[PDB]
Formats: sequence, C-alpha cells, structure tokens
Amino acid sequence: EGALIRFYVEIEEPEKFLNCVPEELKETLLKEKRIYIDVFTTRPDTVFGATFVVLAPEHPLVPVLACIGERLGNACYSDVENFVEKMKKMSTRERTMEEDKEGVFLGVYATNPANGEKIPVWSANYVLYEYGTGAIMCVPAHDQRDWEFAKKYDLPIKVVVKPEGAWDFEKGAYEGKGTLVNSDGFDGLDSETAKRKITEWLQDRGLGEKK
Repeated sequence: EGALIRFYVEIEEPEKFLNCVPEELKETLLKEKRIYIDVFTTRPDTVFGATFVVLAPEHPLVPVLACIGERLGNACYSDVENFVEKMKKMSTRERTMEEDKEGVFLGVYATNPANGEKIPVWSANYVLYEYGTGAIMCVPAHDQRDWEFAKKYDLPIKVVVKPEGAWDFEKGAYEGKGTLVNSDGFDGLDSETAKRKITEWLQDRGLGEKK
C-alpha cells in the first residue's frame, strides 16, 4: 500500500537537451517540457517534506539526467559515471551496511508536484533499483535512511509530520504519526488521513496513483 507520485524535471528549452534523451522520452520532453521521475512511496503523507530525489545507481534515468546536469553546468559527468561503475561491483550488504552512505548529484532539479518546489536529484548506494520504481522521494525529517544521507551531504530537512511530543530533528528522523505542517491545504490533517487525501488529489491531477 502506498502511492506512485510523478515528480518531473522541467526542461524549458528541450532542443538544447535532445541528445541527452532516448527516443522513448522525446515525445514527452517536446510536448510537455518534462522528464518524469515516478517514485513509489508508502509515505505520501510526507510528500510536502521531500527535499531531494534519489535514483538507484542502475536507474535508466541516471545517465540521461547527468547528461542534462552537465549541460546545465551543475553536474560532473565523470563523477556520476565513476559512482555507477563502483556500484556495479558492490553487493546488497555492501550498499546498505551504512557507515558512510555514498551518492552523487545529477545536476538537475525535480519539481515536487505537491508544492512546486524544485529539489535536487541524486543517485545513492542505499536506494535499490528493486524497491518500487527504483527512484524515491527523500524526506530526511521522517525517514532515517534519508536523514543520514542529508546529514552527510548537507541537504535540507523539512518537517511535515508534527509529533505531539518534543522531537529534535537535528538528532534523527521522526518516523511515526502526527499532524501535517508545511503541507499547504493539508495542514492540520492527521497523517494517516493525509495519505489518502494527498494521494487522491495527486491522482485527480494525473500526477499520482494509489499503489
């Protein structure tokens, strides 16, 4: 149980980037000026708290988005390539026995469909291609794996599920239930209710589905 959520990289001048993308993505790029990054989440109640996106190293969009990020002057393509190559060699245990999460910035920013914020797209070892779509939204305030990655790479922490009791978000992620904050029209909702309400809203807009 969860939601597919359609994040997307907006591309204002598609002709400048056409050679970064395969034929299969060209239609959407030219017509919609977007490259979609579909994520699966069991926490759609936290979507407003997404401060970055992570693709598994083997995700087909990694070279596509890195090509674009190089083209924008934001990414080091060789850094990305070296990371993917290193990851081909690492076992599941070696990628998830986390005493130093590893990732690389792809140089592009995905638009969050919930709030329109532009958030950086990374690839990282701790995200397995086999989980969901192989790309995740990262909510360091409420996901411990994401919190640790954000700590290492200096990424923003945004609280969207407020616990009733005290919590120092500068010490760990709060993974439990609460009421929404920083969630625009969904502010004040209990987080379980918000899972449904947010998912239906995205689905109504063609930017998500119950899954």
